[PDB]
Amino acid sequence: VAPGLRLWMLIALVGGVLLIMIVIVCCFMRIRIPRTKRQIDLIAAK
Amino acid sequence: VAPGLRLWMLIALVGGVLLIMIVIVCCFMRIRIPRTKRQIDLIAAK
Amino acid sequence: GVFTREQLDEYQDCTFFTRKDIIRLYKRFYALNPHKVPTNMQGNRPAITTLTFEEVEKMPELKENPFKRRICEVFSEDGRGNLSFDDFLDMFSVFSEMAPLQLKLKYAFRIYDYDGDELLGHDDLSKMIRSLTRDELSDVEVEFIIERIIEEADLDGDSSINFAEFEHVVSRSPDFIRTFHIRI
Amino acid sequence: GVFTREQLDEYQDCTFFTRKDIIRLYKRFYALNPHKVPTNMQGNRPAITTLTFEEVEKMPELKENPFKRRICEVFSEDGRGNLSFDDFLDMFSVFSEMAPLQLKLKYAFRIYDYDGDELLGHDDLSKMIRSLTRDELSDVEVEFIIERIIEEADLDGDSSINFAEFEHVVSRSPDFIRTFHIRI
Amino acid sequence: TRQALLERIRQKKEVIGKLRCQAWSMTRKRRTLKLAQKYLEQHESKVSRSHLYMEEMRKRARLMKRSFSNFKTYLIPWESKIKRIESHFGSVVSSYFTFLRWIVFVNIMITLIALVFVVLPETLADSVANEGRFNRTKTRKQIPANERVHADELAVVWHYDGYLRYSPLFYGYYSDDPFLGNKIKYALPLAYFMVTLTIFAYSFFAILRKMAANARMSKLSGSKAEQYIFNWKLFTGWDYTIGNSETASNTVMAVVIKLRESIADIKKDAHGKFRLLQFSLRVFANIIICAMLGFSIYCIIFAVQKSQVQDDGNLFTKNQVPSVVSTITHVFPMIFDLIGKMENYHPRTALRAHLGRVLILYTVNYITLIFALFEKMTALRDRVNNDICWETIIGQEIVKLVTMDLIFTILSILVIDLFRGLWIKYCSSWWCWDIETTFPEYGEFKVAENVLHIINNQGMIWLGLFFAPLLPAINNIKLIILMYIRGWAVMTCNVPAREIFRASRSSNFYLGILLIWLLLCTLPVGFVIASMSPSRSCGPFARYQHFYTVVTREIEKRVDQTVLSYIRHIASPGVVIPIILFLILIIYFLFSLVRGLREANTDLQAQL
Amino acid sequence: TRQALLERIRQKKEVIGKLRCQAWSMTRKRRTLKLAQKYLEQHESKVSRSHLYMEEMRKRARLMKRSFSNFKTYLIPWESKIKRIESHFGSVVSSYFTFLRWIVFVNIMITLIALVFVVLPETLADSVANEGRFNRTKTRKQIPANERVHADELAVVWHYDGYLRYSPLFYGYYSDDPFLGNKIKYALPLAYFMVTLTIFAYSFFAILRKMAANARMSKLSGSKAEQYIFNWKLFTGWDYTIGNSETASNTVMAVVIKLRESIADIKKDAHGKFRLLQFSLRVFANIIICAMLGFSIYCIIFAVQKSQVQDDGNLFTKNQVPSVVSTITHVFPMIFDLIGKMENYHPRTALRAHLGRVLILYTVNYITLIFALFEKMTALRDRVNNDICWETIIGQEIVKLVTMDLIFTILSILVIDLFRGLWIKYCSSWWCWDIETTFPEYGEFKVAENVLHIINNQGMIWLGLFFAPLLPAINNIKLIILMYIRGWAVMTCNVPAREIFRASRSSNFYLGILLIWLLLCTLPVGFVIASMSPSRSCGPFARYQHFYTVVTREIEKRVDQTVLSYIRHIASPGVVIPIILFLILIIYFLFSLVRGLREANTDLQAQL
Ligand SMILES: CC(C)CCC[C@@H](C)[C@H]1CC[C@H]2[C@@H]3CC=C4C[C@@H](O)CC[C@]4(C)[C@H]3CC[C@]12C
Ligand SMILES: CC(C)CCC[C@@H](C)[C@H]1CC[C@H]2[C@@H]3CC=C4C[C@@H](O)CC[C@]4(C)[C@H]3CC[C@]12C
Ligand SMILES: *[C@@H]1O[C@H](CO)[C@@H](O)[C@H](O)[C@H]1NC(C)=O
Ligand SMILES: *[C@@H]1O[C@H](CO)[C@@H](O)[C@H](O)[C@H]1NC(C)=O
Ligand SMILES: CCCCCCCCCCCC
Ligand SMILES: CCCCCCCCCCCC
Ligand SMILES: [Ca+2]
Ligand SMILES: [Ca+2]
Ligand SMILES: [Ca+2]
Ligand SMILES: [Ca+2]
Ligand SMILES: [Ca+2]
Ligand SMILES: [Ca+2]
Repeated sequence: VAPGLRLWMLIALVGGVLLIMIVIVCCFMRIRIPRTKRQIDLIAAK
Repeated sequence: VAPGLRLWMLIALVGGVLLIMIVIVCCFMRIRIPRTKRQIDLIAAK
Repeated sequence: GVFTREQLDEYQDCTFFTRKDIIRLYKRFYALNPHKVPTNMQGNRPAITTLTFEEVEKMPELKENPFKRRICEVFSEDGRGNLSFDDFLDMFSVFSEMAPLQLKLKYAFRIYDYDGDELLGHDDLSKMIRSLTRDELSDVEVEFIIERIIEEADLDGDSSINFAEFEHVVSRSPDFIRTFHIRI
Repeated sequence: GVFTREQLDEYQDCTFFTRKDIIRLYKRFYALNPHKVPTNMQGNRPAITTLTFEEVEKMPELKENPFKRRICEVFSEDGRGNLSFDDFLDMFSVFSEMAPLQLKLKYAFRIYDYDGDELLGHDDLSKMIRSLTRDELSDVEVEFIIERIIEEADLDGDSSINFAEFEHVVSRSPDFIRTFHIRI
Repeated sequence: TRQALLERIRQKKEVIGKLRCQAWSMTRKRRTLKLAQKYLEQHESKVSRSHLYMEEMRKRARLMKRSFSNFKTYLIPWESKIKRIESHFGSVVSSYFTFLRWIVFVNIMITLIALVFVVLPETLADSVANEGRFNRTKTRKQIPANERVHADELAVVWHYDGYLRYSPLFYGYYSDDPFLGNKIKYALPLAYFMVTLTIFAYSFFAILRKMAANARMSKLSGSKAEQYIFNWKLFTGWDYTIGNSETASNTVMAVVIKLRESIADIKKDAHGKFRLLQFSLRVFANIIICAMLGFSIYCIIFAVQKSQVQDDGNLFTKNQVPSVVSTITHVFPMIFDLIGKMENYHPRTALRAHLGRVLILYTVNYITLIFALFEKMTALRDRVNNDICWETIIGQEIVKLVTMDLIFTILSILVIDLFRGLWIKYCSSWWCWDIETTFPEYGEFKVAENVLHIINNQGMIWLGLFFAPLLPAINNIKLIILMYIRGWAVMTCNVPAREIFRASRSSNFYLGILLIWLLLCTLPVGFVIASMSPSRSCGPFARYQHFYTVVTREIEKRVDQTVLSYIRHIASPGVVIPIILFLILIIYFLFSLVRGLREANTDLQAQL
Repeated sequence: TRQALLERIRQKKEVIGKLRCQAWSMTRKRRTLKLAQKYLEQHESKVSRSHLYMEEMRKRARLMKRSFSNFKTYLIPWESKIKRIESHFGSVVSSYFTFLRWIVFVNIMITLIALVFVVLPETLADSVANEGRFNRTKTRKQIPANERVHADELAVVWHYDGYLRYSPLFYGYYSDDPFLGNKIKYALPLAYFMVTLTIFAYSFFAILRKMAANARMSKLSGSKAEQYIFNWKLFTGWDYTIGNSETASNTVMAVVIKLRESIADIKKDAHGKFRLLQFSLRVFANIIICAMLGFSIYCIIFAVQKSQVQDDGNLFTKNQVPSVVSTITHVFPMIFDLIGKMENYHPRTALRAHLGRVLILYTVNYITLIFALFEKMTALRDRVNNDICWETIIGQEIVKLVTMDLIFTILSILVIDLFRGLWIKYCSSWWCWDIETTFPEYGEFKVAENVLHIINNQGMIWLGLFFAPLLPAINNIKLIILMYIRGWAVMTCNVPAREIFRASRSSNFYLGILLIWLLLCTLPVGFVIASMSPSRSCGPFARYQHFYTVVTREIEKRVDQTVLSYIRHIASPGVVIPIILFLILIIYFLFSLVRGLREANTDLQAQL
């Protein structure tokens, strides 16, 4: 509605629900970005 | 001379010279009033 | 009600574990082998339920320890090759953070020797070095290490370290309590 | 000018005594026997001027000491039965209040033994007890005392006290420096 | 008879107590327990009624303690998470998480202390406020209708103005009424002052108790330690917590390197070298560090000075003091690390120097910010003079600083750990240089830097809790978010360090830094309480000329004037200075005792 | 080359320095000295000019130190007297005389400090005083012609009135002129204040230096001592100083008794006994001691209060406060001793209890007298208000107290030692009971009581030297008289004690008591300087509203006002209290460290 008195609530709500979904999703999976030294050595050799 | 204004100087001077004589005399002799335990035992036995 | 009130009472007096810790340890023991661990163990059942050394060594806590076999042997009962629930409890209560420094020192000394003559000789120290290092040191390197260890940690000139000398030396290290610890 | 500048310089470097103390000690040494002590002693004369043990023991400082003979023997030179001016200076500089605790401990240990084997055995301690006490203790009493002394002041189980153990034991007594002191 | 009974009871009690701390088998322990129980049962009919009552009370106390412990272990959170972090990364990384959990517990206790006696009674009084109290507190508990329209503007809210300024979070919200109401007679200003003092007292007590438990009851024998290099690097060379294969291999390599370097150092024992280039680099680095410290001081002072407006002249520039300080707090350390590359030496002393520089920077920024804030508030109060509320303003600055610090910590975690790790993973094949095998790498957990972050935040909380009663309540949420995000970052993005060192290798190192920070933070609160005068239009102390007057006015109401005049004279400077001299003298005596004991121990070790 | 030369120089220097402390023969020492000298001569042409200059300067410093020591040993008195006392009575009796000689030296140094900068410049200015200065100082340096007739009356003189009141001995004699005169420009009030501060600073420094020399440099290894009963009672069982036959026999008997009682105690090891009569006697004695302490307080307060006159109303009653306090100080100890007979136990703890009671009595009398004197001066100043000179009055009270203390000490020495000894010698044959073989005896030297007398007198001197600049100058004569009379009394009347014990068996016991007394005496001087206001008609501080104003007025004349206002805020109570807390915290840390070191040492001793 309002550009300076209502837009920020909408943006904050969108960000909050997106962050809640991201946190819930990331609480059910076990990402491991780095690779082990064995994989690094294998890549370097090849 | 004076009873309350000069007698005390005379008494103090007499005492001072007497004390000086006593100190000088007692600085030239080696009085030892107590007696040894051997003398005490000898007196007690006799 | 896997354990009665008196069983948990005795466990709490003997060990450093509360009822929740005892239940969690029992759950882990059952998970190690559901078939060999009876669900109901009221009475003298814990003293008679045993698991093989390999099965206990399969757990993640002891999987990567170089001295896993030594720990299992030290904390086992008179039976050889078998570990009971009571021995399991004793092992994971000794390693706890609530255990005192003296108990940890005693059991660390008992672990670090192999023959079992209450003395840390040249052979035992060499075995420990080749186990911890994974044979990544030269023979001269290793021998120099045991030479230093024996010469700087001996008071009777016996070329062997007794329990008293071991405690006096390694109880002043600030990293023994931090390292000699297994969370469970 | 009994002593030259260099003689007093050497005396001050070696001992804890200033020129006034050296002069006073020389005066006392001359007073011990005017005939045997030359008035002029420039050069090597102090090393060759000697007095008998009894004459030195006649002085009031050492007259009532039970260990006067032991002190004279310990501080004497290779000559037996004779004490020189240099040995006299060494003796009365060791006993001074300016001497350090280590020197006093070394010379006290050297005094307290009799055979001269750097060890305080049962016989030496018994002799010291019968000298200090003046044979006013029963044989059982004396033996009990040496038993206590040897058992509570021995680390190698040799039944004898070496210099290191003697120093470690009696250097923590607050009355050693206070007592082991002769003013002159 | 009686003596034998006492000896038997003492022996049984000692055996039962020591049963757990004994290196015995379980069967032997159970046999000893049954034997002791049977002996006690036999000896029960040996003593009189008083001994039986004493034994019964002791047994009841022991049983109640055991039951309380059993209940307490059900309320300890983050055990599986800390266990996983320990097993994957080691027992030195998890020390930070255990420290953070203890800090969370302490902050929760402080929150309860400040919430039971201050926030809750005031809120209850507000709920039942009559016409008189409503009229008396409208000027401080109701937002004016002129400003109420602008209560939410993404800038009024972000600056804790509007509805937040008239909330129980700030000092100016509380009323001046001596009594909350009838049938209760609760003194709110006295509760405020006593709660502020009690929070600091409890913080001191908790830190000291933790230090004593960690040192006196655990490592009291560690004093006067020497040599034992190979013994300490071999007998304590394996972390039993580690349960990962890669971490185990890293530990094996680290212990091999440690032994090899120790032997290499002990072999040659030759140290001869002098290069002018290295000395020039070292002095240049130590000079640019001081230049950057001065630049940080100048930036903090400039940022505080530029925020010279109290009215809503502008807000995109007034918020530059939280964005600047936080920036330094989060950006200067890494730059320091880079400078540490120029000064190449032993990694342990390099870490110690880095910690010293970071601590000096933090303390300098703290002092500069405190001085600038106090000077600005004094100048603004003098210029404006109803009267402004400087306590609410200071609380707002502290709260904004804490919020910006949390935001910057989240941003730094996202950038350094997540995005850098993804960039390394997906861009190491075709980069100009091999980033994976070069300086960039994936990232290591900086235990000391993060612990210093925690200590700095706690110092801010301690400093600002007098002006903002609900600051610890917000800090609880901040600490929980910090714990969760740090756990996720270390688990997902970081790799185990190839060789991790310690600044002091002591349990009470970070606790000692925390105690020093607590003293540093209680200095300005004490100055404010003793010297500054409360505002006349806000807060609970608006009726007094001093903050402590609420306490003295009650002390003087129960103590005679003559004895009061007699006790006031002990506070004289000429009596206080000899007390300082006496304390210095006993400190010197204890230091001489410590030096003598150390010398005696060294001499005994050398001789034997 | 250079390293070898440095090693050779260091070895030669170490050998030459350690040559004296080596248990070598004289011939070996001389041979080593000649070898070292030859080696140094050979190595002279090995180094450059800088090393030669350094060696030359070191040699010059050593030679000058040796020459200064040689000159210094010619100015040490009372060596033959102390040697005779040591040889006749032992090395524990002569400790009092060595302590007294050191106290005399310290008092002489204090006298020189207070005489070079205060008394001498003022006297020189008075000698050359012009008409203006004479007019300005007539009211304080000239006795009025009304009172000049009564200047000597055996009561005006005995009370230090008349000519003594207008003498450099008292505070009111000194003038208010900021400068003594032309071409000198000597500030007398500043010199007065700085000399008063410097005397206390030097006293602290001297006591601490003596303590460090006695403990740190001599008995640093005595810490953490245990058992060694027979070793300590046999290897240190003979006093080498003793050179008398009777004293030697007494020492032999004492060592025999010591060994016998030690063995008897170690044999039975049985302690079972409970008599109601002994407990009743002990509690009764401990009650009458407290009753006598309260009676002493009441007597001191009554004596001070009765001296409520400032004009010459009467003088035979005004002099009752020096005659009462001294009486207690000299009569209560012996009564205490008699009470110690009722409380029969271990002689060592009996001596310790007696020392504790005497110290408590002395401190209580000190505090009561100070409080009563200050209250009386305040009341008199309020009643009388040119203005009176309370500083001169306080100085007069202190000087009269010291003089009466000396008189009472002389009387007690004459009565207890001389007359009692003569009575025993000439009246033991036909007395009712054998006094020679009973409690009366001849008399033993009380080392602790006499040392406490010395410490109490020195405390009075420290307290009263601000109001009486020439108090230490008189105390020098008092101490010399005391030394001579005590030596004569111990030589002529006393007999060696059959068995003499020590309260603490520590070198720094009496020095520690002296330091505690110095702090206790600097408390009220500090209060006077910080709080009380100078008189407007006497002294050098009559132009200021405070005693310290002469210092601050000069500090403010060289320091800007802004920085001054900034530094004054550190003196705030809210900043001072955290400093006290920090000092208490570091004291706690050092105490915990000491306890841990002691526990570790005990555990190591028990294990090995
Ligand atoms: C650790 C906890 C218990 C500390 C809480 C702070 C304490 C010291 C504070 C909070 C509430 C306060 C009380 C609140 C109300 C009253 C009634 C008033 O007529 C007298 C003071 C009195 C009795 C206060 C005394 C101090 C007090 C008890
Ligand atoms: C241990 C000794 C040296 C301490 C003696 C006290 C010292 C601190 C006192 C005594 C004499 C004093 C000086 C006397 C005269 C002057 C001249 C005046 O225009 C400025 C102060 C000055 C320079 C004084 C400074 C302080 C002073 C030096
Ligand atoms: C509250 O204050 C207002 C001020 O105008 C007054 O009119 C009203 O009567 C007051 N009501 C009360 C006393 O609660
Ligand atoms: C001293 O003071 C007197 C006071 O009457 C005065 O008459 C005289 O002139 C003064 N002389 C000086 C200034 O020395
Ligand atoms: C990983 C364990 C999660 C369960 C514990 C959650 C507790 C969160 C709040 C803790 C502080 C009150
Ligand atoms: C017995 C020795 C007498 C010689 C020394 C006398 C010195 C008296 C004055 C000492 C203080 C200045
Ligand atoms: Ca073995
Ligand atoms: Ca061994
Ligand atoms: Ca022998
Ligand atoms: Ca031996
Ligand atoms: Ca943070
Ligand atoms: Ca006296």
